[PDB]
Amino acid sequence: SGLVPRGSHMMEILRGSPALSAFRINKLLARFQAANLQVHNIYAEYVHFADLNAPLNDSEQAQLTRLLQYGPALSSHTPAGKLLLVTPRPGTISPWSSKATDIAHNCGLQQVDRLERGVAYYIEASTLTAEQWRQVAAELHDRMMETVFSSLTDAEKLFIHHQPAPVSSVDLLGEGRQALIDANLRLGLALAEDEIDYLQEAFTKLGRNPNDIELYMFAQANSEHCRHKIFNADWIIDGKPQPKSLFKMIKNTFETTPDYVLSAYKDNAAVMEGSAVGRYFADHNTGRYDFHQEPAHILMKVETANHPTAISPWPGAATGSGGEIRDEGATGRGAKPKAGLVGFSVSNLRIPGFEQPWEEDFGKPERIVTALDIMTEGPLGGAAFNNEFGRPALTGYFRTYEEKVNSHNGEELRGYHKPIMLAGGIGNIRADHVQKGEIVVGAKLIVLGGPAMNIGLDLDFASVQRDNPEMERRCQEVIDRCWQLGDANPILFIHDVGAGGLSNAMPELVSDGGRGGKFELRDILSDEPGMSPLEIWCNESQERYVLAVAADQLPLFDELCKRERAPYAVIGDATEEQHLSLHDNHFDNQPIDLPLDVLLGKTPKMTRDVQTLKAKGDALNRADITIADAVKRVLHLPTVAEKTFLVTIGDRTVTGMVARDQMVGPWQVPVADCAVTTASLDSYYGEAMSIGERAPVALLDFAASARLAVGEALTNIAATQIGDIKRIKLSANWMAAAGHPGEDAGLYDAVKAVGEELCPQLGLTIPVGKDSMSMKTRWQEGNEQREMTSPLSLVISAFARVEDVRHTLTPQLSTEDNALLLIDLGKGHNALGATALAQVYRQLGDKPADVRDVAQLKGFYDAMQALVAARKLLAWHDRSDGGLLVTLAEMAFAGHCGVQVDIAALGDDHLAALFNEELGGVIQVRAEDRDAVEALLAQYGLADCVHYLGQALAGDRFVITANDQTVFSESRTTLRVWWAETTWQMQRLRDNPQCADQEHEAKANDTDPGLNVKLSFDINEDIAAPYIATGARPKVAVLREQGVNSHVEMAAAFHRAGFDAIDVHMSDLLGGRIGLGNFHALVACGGFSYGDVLGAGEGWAKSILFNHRVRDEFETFFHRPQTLALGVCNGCQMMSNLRELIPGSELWPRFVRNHSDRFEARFSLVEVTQSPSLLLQGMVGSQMPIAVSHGEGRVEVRDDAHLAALESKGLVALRYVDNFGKVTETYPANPNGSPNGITAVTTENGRVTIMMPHPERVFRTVANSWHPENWGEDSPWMRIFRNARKQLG
Ligand SMILES: Nc1ncnc2c1ncn2[C@@H]1O[C@H](COP(=O)(O)OP(=O)(O)O)[C@@H](O)[C@H]1O
Ligand SMILES: [Mg+2]
Ligand SMILES: [Mg+2]
Ligand SMILES: [Mg+2]
Repeated sequence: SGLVPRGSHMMEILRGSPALSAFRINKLLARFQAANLQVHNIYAEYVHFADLNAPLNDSEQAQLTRLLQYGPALSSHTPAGKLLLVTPRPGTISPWSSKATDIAHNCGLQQVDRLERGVAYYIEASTLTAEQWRQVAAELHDRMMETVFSSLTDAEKLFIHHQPAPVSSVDLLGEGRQALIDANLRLGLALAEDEIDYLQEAFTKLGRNPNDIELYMFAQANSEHCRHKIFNADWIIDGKPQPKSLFKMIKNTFETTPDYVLSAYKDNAAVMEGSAVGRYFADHNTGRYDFHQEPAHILMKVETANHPTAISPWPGAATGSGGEIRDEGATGRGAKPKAGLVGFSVSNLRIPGFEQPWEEDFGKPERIVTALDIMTEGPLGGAAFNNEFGRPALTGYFRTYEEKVNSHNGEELRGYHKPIMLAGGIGNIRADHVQKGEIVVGAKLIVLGGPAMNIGLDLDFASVQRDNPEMERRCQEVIDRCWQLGDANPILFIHDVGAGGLSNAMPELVSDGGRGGKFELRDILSDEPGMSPLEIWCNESQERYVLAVAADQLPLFDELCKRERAPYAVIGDATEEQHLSLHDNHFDNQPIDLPLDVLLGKTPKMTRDVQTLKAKGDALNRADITIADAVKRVLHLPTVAEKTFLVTIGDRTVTGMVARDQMVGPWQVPVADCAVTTASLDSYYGEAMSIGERAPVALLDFAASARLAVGEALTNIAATQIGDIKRIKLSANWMAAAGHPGEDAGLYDAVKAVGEELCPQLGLTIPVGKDSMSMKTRWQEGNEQREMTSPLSLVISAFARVEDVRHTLTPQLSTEDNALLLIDLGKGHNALGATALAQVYRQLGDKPADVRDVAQLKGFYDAMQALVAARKLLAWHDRSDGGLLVTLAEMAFAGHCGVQVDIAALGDDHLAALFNEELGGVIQVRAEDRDAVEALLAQYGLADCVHYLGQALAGDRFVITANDQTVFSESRTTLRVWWAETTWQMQRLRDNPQCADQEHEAKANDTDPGLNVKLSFDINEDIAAPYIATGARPKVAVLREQGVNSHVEMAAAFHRAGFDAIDVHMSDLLGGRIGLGNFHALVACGGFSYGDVLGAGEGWAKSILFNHRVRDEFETFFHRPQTLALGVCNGCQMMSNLRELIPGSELWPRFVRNHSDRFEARFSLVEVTQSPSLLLQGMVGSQMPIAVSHGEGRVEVRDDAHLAALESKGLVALRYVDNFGKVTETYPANPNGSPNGITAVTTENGRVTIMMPHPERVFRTVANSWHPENWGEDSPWMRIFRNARKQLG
């Protein structure tokens, strides 16, 4: 390896492995050909750069070299052709770097100051000009994050030490107002004239020049983003002063319905009442996991990341989720995220070779990415955060819209060039932590989390975000430790770090407590020593929280952080005086010195004096429309179409509390209308999340669009067992182009429509929300000015306590004798304006849907709740995009059956009856219950809306009649494949196209029987019960490393089998607080230890191997004659890297990147095979589904000799099977490409078993996405843990 001087350090260059699989190489070559770049071949290798602060001895050097060996064993090639090295841009540090460096440090290599990675491309193209070489280089890197170099040694530029930049004053005293004008422009403060006035007067009064940092801080605190001027403005509309702000109209819903609300408008989440259940976690003193019976109340929040996602969509969406997760954990005095939701709105995809007939290219700003790039990289970013942090993503929306329409301001381009990127979720919180505590004078003021870097301050580099989810998981564990101390929780006050960085968050924190603060700049953790005080204080670096703790709790807080490996710094003290001081020990000066009332003082309230514009719609021109062609087009609208590309990329099982995910039934079809989690691992109480949104309707009727968003949230949630509608609480997220003609009045009318009218009438609170007020994009296209302006876009998220998660209905049709009933809350209006139908024929139409009758909407909800509780429904699916046609089609997909329905009672206009998007939906009931159900509906005033349609039938026919006429008839399989083509095409361009194609094609085989089970044992027989009945409970070491996230449910699985589950962190073993000699059983848990950097599980394993003491400890345990060990997912990966310590493991494979090249969150069919594994005794020959959630689960052997030997030794314990029951390598039945379906192996003695899937996530029947109806509480997988208990005796 290379090793050269690098300032006061030395940089080593270490060659890595091949970086690109053959499909990615072929895609690059095909792109060069399409651009007329004659490239003969391309080969890529990873290259690692280690900046060292002191030398490595031979043993250390071998360790570093070994740390940097990871990844799929693709064949090396001797470099040939022109080198183009792609790295992060100078002045940035990749998250890869942060994590790789942490691993080196935890392996004892303190001489490593920083590791960084690039990709060396070797391009053979003898014919190319210097300009064409620049186009080659452009294809190989992301201009917003990366640079291209011509030498490996050029990477020294990434590690240049810069001296701290000093504070700069702005010379108000020496130049007058012009100094502020100049600084406003130079620093991009975006200050209004009255803010310049305010600043001039404040600093004139103080008799000194403002520092840049003080002006920047002020400017971020007074931005529209941060201060919500529009939502607090006075209004005049059509010449009449209005009596309430938009914010006051939202709060009206709380004044009317305070019921069940614990916290609203006083934190960065709302809180509502949950249920008393067993909160499961490890005691501070014992380290033992136990149930704590108490209220688990429910917090909720929804954020957006719309501007950053237009610029750099991966980190935009990633930090959209990451920032919202911090909002959750900083609720109260600390709380715990539980599940997420995700939303996207973008312009037309225009997928190459799959262009749809409504799509027209209208151009876009050069500086933003395309709609397709947002939907490619954005979902991956959001999922990278949710997967690596560890929260399941269980509901969402995805809308495409881009059209030239005759809307409120006449004919113009309306769409989402600036996208909606929405991220939200629910969490749980203890009752005594909901209220923020007092900040005592003298409280210590702390930053918990990541380093600062210069983030948030080519073209828009300031909008390129950066995510490190594992850092935030580390912080969440500290927060967890704190709230888990109950009355001894040392957090007095916590707040997330977001917009404005420390410059907003710390002043907010002290101000919220009625205190001031004094801070020391040089106590803040920084990874960029060149940064100015402005950059340090104001940057928008991620994964940070601020909190206040009493001085006497610092030793406790320090112990908590050190055990989790969460960085923290004490950076100031709360003061009685309401002043803000920031001192700098390096420069011996005071960058900030301000009264808080100056700093947080307000310019006057805004007044918006505006006028109504109302579009007259145009009647839908039906010339080119037929029912058959409409069905085909609508199924091809991404808004309607199957969403799998957004769903399987994100974990849906972490925590073991997910009851209802998006995928429904044996055929795992993503049509669930809402998410449901259990409240704990010991209850059937739970929580539900749904979304309603209908932006295109706002192009015709602003208030109708907002009413439908509320209505649809309710219809999506309605077949979940909740009870009182007042239990349902809403987030309202308002996206608008404020100032665009007609939008401001429209916004006011829409907020009034829901806040003053519909939600109070229904009994719905809106206790949380946000606004994003610049939803438009302008650019120069020809000679012409162009603009793309969003509709007003309200997104409602609904959240509710659930009474019994077991009673949730889905769209999965039964074929027992049945009746299908439409509940048409449209009352026969059958509107077609602003529908999917209209959109797919390039039109807006005339009049949209709306809430037609408030009492009947409420009646619908209550009738559904009565039917759910009485168990009278077989299925439910609501009507939304694509109308009744799509509702029925999606039900037939989920039921893998046909329908025979007649629509003669829905009007003479069959098109309008089928494609209107009025509220309501289809219930399925048992035929014998039809009359009673209809009487029930009639009791709620719905008789007029209720219509018998027909029945679900076995087979493949989707038939719509009207008397004796066939209106539409098609193969259900044909429809289901058309509906899949969008996700097919997205998967195909994003992932391994062979996998995309296999997944797509399997949908066309109607004989697929779906997931099905065969059991070799009695699922209900607790073989551990006689042991448990003795009260003797063996310990299990529940092993976790930093970034592990699946340890709680693992503990709970062993607990149910009779173990005392002990939390054992790798820090515990390294510090002597735990020794494995005291245990007879050990389990290595799932997650993303070190973010999987350096190969999943490798940093964890090598941290053990390279500490001789801990290594010996593991080796001793494994060589004992009676010990048992299990490794699941990340723990399986980890243990596969410890073969040298594990007897009988010599034939084990490696686990590497899935063949799909994508994270796979699947509910996959496996079979238990004959092997020595003691943990699978009694289960051989069983077939049943299991939770899969991994990106590096593919079994990789050295050669066929190794595969054959492993197989002949008989050590394979689980294999993927297809639904026909055969061992398979076809995707996604086998989700990762593992040869012979292998996904678990054991040792020769059967005492150690490792597996990729997660039995601990699905030990509870209620947590199985699909399962046989007759199962009880226990799934088949409970047997693994019971086997471990019995084996111990
Ligand atoms: N952006 C997304 N991320 C994750 N899941 C999503 C996303 N968009 C849609 N889904 C899910 O895919 C399924 C279909 O979504 P959609 O047809 O928009 O729902 P609906 O029409 O019931 O409102 C639902 O289970 C939904 O939660
Ligand atoms: Mg839908
Ligand atoms: Mg729905
Ligand atoms: Mg929807």
